[PDB]
Amino acid sequence: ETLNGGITDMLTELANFEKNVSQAIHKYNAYRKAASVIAKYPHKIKSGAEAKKLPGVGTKIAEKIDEFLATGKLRKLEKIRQDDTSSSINFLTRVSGIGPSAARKFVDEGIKTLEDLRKNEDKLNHHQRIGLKYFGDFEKRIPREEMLQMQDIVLNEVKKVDSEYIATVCGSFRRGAESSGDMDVLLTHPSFTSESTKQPKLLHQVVEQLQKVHFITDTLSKGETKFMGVCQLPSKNDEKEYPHRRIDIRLIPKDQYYCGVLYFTGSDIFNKNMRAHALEKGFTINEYTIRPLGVTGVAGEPLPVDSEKDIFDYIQWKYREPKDRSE
DNA sequence: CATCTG
DNA sequence: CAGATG
Ligand code: NA
Ligand code: NA
Repeated sequence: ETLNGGITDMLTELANFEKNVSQAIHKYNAYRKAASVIAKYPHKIKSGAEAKKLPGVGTKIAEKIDEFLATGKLRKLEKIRQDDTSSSINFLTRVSGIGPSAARKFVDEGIKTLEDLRKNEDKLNHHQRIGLKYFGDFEKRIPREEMLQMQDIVLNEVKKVDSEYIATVCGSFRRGAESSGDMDVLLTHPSFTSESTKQPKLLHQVVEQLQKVHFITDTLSKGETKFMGVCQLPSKNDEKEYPHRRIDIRLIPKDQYYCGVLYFTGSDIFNKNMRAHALEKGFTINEYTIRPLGVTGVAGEPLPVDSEKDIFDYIQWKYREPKDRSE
């Protein structure tokens, strides 16, 4: 956690680059398990040789550590921090819709900067477009004050449309979190479930409404269960307009809310732990449900859940406020 | 994983 | 459809 740091770090650089610049998924995947192992490692790796001893750890990686440990640096790494192309591939990705695949292409096309991206605005797709449009807004953290505001809205309107809607703004926002990155909204309705043969309108109605009243600016993606968009806080009385925000809205049958619900909130860790425990108690939990684990190895069949309480209950555990879900 | 693009 | 993005 602090003894094998730098090492685990450089590796992560290394691991990144492979994937991003190169394509060396193998090589990438490689550093990863490494940094992952040197990670758990109880001691203070003092040499390559020492490391090598470890799994995932091989000769090439070994070699690397030695240099790093030897000298406060890595040539390979220093090389890469200079390489503009590499640079540029990292840069471009910053944009929504722009993945690395896309990254290269544009680079190779000699587009590398923001200006570059504007000039060839044609070359970008829809999402890619919004992305560039809202580069700044996007990189901006969402503070609670706005957070709670938005929440009020979304919550309100959904109400208007149907009384059976069940909105839930999960995320760190749900954990207390002083600032968020985006607005993750869980959604369900009773007339929606496991068997209940589709009903896309469910999702679609509310969407319309938000754009109706203007909460929502653009569309990233709009499927039959997951919308991906942009929103905004009605600039009160002109002088201070709001950043645009990333907003996701997902439909879910009512027969599996609370888990998604649970899950979506987190944190990752809280999950694992509770996931870990659940295992103990003789059950399983993943995003959609919690099943009774038979002894035959594994086994299942759905458990009925009317709330988060209901989950924890099963696992015979202390109902923890979303605030204390931290770990 | 769910959606999009081409 | 394979394939990219989130
Ligand atoms: Na990106
Ligand atoms: Na293939």
